Amino acid sequence: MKQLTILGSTGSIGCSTLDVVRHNPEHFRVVALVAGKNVTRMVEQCLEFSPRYAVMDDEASAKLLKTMLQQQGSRTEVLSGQQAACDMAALEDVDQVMAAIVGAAGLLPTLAAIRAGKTILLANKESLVTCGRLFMDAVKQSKAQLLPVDSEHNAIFQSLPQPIQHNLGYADLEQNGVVSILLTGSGGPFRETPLRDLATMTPDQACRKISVDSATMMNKGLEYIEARWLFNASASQMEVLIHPQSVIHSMVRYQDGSVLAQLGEPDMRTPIAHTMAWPNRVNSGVKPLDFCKLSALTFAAPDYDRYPCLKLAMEAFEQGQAATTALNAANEITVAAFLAQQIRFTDIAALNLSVLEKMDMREPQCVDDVLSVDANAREVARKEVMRLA
Amino acid sequence: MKQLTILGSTGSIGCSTLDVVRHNPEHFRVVALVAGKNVTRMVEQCLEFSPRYAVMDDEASAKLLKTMLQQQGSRTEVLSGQQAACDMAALEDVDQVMAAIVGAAGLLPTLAAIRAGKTILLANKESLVTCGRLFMDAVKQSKAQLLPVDSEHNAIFQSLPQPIQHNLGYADLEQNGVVSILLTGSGGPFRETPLRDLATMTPDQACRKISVDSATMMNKGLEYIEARWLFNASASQMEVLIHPQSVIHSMVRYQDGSVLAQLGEPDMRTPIAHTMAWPNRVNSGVKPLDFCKLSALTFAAPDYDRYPCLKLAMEAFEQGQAATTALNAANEITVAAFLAQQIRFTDIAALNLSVLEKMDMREPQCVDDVLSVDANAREVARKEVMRLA
Repeated sequence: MKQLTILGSTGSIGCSTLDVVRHNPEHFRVVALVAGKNVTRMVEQCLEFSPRYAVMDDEASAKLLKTMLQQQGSRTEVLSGQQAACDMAALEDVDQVMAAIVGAAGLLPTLAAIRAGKTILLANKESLVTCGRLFMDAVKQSKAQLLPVDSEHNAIFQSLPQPIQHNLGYADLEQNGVVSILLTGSGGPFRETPLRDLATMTPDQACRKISVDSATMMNKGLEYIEARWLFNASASQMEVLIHPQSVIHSMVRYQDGSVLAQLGEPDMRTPIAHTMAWPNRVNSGVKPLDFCKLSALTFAAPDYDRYPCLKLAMEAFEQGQAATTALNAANEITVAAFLAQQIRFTDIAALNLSVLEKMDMREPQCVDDVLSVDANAREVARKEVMRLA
Repeated sequence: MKQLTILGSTGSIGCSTLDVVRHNPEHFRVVALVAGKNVTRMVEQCLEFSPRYAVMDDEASAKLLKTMLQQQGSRTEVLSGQQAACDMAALEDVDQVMAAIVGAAGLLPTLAAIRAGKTILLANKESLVTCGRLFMDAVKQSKAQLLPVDSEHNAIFQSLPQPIQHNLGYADLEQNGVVSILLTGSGGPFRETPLRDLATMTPDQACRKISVDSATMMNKGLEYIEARWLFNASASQMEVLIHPQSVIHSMVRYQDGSVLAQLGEPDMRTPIAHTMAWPNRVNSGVKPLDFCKLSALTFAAPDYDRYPCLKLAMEAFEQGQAATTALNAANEITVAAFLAQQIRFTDIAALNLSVLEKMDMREPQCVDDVLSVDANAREVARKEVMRLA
């Protein structure tokens, strides 16, 4: 009977998890829930699963919720603030912790779950891009079990050998017959748009923020950074590959030539159920992949001239977490600029490049250091945007 | 240091195995070689790996070998006959046994390696088609580790979860989150030939025997029977899927929706190196899969009207090992008739059907019972071919 704490229970990943806990009440139980300001959906969840605790971003949302729960007669104790969350991630009787809260708001709570040696269902890939060294070091000491929920990373994990799975982040690929890890990506919507046509591409053509990252492939570059930390992989053990149909979520290449891959519907309940029942399986309610109703599957090598963000990310890794933390921040600024129609589509990569170019510093050593680089990065970015508008 | 006995060392798999032992002399050592009448290649292998023993089918070949080894001054002791083969398979200090001797000649040698609790690299699929029950029962008792080498079964094995890999044949798919096994096949050369045209197809159009089994898909049907035994799979946990390019060797479907598959080049050294190194890996010298130099990957369900042999094999499974053993025997006769231009391509499935229909009996209970049905089946078959020629 696995008892958990969900960090970010109101967003989509948070609800999908609850979907799995719903149809598998014999395997899971929710002890605590942590959300931001959506008191509404929280009450709903506090009434269904009735955990022991519930945490909100502030006292306002907490007082409001507390009251609504009073009316329904929910025994659920309500708390608020960042510390509360971390205390929920570290709860003594909690087995697994779904880290679904993204952004800086998720760092401490996730790190706390790690330092307590809990099984971590990592649904906030972001963190490894900024706190890669810290988190991975903290895993080593506490021996916490990281379990990537992200679709591509969930697939790489399902394709790795057992001894590497039970010692994620601090295991030798090489020594276990792993030659390299194959990170796959659709290639974005401008995959075939002739080069001298990217500058004219508009937001409507790229169709929220991820779409853009998919278009520039900054998204794959970030997953590139996350992978190297998560699986302790060198640049020579990584492969980025374009796969448009996206049936194959990602693959792993072995010494004897075998390649292992994970396929399935795009539904997030599959990779979410996988990590929750590991090393076993449960029903996620996801539709069985129909191999007869699929687009032919194809592959192609990414072109750096078409995807400058991939190169930048790969270079930023060799430059340190200061560079990755800054590459991430700046990107959120330029992308946003692109959507508000303040820069050309092609300026995303150019401005993300400048920020880094014009940014000296030193490797962080803790969350606060990371937040500091993030702050400067955005600044230098906002300033760069203006320099073009 | 793994020491092995290779059964059928002169054929293709035999040489491929030796290729893997050759470039991994720190992991593998050959203790005994067993071949048929190819003295020539046997001598060459005995001089390279210099095993302790060497067995040949008869004394004539053994005498000639004993002599040629003398000249080169080979310490290799030469033996003859089937019993010797079995003694080599059960050799006390032998860790793995490559069962690569196909046909009836391989049953006892393999069975002997099994009764001794050896790790068995099963390279002759016929076994499970005729002696499925016996072999799998023997595995339970002696706790022998079966490790399928056949490309497709090897693919399924790498895609299964660890607790099932270490208890093959006697593990519950269901209890381990496995929904079903996806057996893949090219679909043959007549995959797209209109139905009313299969009767006119010739041996040249089908391009040895496997080509034909591939064309009629009897080959997948046999692999279907082998899978059910090897993985303790029911009819509802099986899926036959056509995949023309054959990059995906075979897959496995899980409860949470995930599908794991193995992909690679058609080179047998990959699956052979896999089994030999399991649960670890080694280099096999096989070229790394180049995802950028592949044909689009497609899938389609098999149509029983185009591939009658598939249905027959599935039906023959529910009828018993007498029927699978008979189906296998009859098929070798008819296919041979087809090549010799005695029957239409379309008479393969027709005569294979007739035989089983005109054949009553009872489930075997030992290698001798199986050999008996195999003998009758052939006969009832040779007689059917004649009825048409």
